[PDB]
Amino acid sequence: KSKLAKPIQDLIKMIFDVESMKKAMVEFEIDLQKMPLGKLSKRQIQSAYSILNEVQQAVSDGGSESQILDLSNRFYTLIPHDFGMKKPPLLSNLEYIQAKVQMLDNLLDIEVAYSLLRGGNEDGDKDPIDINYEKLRTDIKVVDKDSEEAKIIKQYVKNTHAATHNAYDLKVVEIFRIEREGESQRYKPFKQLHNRQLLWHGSRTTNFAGILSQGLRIAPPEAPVTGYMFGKGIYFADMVSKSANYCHTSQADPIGLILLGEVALGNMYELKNASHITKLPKGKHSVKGLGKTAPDPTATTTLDGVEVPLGNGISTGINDTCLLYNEYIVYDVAQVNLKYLLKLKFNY
Repeated sequence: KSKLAKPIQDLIKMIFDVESMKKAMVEFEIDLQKMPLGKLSKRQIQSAYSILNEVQQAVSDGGSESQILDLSNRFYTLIPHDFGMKKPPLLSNLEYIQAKVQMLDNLLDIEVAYSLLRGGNEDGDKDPIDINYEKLRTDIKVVDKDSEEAKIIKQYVKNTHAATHNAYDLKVVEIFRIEREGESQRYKPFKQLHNRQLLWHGSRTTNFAGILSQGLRIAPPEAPVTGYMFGKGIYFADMVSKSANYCHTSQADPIGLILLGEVALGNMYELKNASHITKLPKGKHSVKGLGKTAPDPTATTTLDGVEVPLGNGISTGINDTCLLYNEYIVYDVAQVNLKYLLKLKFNY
């Protein structure tokens, strides 16, 4: 049997669930008959990114309709889609292209999960749960519900759950302390920075084997800079509500996973509207898209010398901004150190 605590076992079973991986692909409208989980490859995904990059540019610079049709055919041939009884939409609309770029971001992590799942499971002295855990190369521990870490984290969830997101309640089922192999080491240089905060990062449960094994990462080179609001960076939030949305849960699937990461913000380049940032101005370490709501800064606390914006949602002075919520973006994979993993239950 498994030597791991029950909560960690259920966590492993959940992130490595094959049916969840298929459900995700079905939702992205992929044809599972022509494109099964086993056909997915990194190279395929990178080629798909490049095609989306070229089509994005053709739409913007007014390229021949023939070029756009051509690129759409090549995209749909590389990644078979099932539109049912309807005609396949052309990649001639910027929003649909972004939606496709996001799909590929998710497929990248699904590919990692499946490859791990079909990898080295031959050992007999170990339980299957234990073998897959080890594949994650991440030390996972259960945080005591009565401790201060927990209280502080639970307060953070409760208070940053806005008023417009009261379309659901949030219950913290379990909090795990995570530590990815060698992540503390690559993050060390950034402990020298100021404005280090404990921020939220939400994702589909199907992305976690990849997130836990490869850590949060930046879109590959091929991905268009336009497929993302503030360029190719790692995105975080200070309201659980905003992150809780990228979880993709519902009444039929209420359990979600969410990450609390330490991010070395340093000097923030404050923006009120989207910008396809390629480079950061000298002296700046991150980007902060301004929002109309944010936690009350008077209530901010610290946890192991890290700022925790656990304050109640209170409108910010600014109003000429487009974001409802704050958005933090770092462009260096070494500026974040994942700390906790929460298992959340949405009550609609």
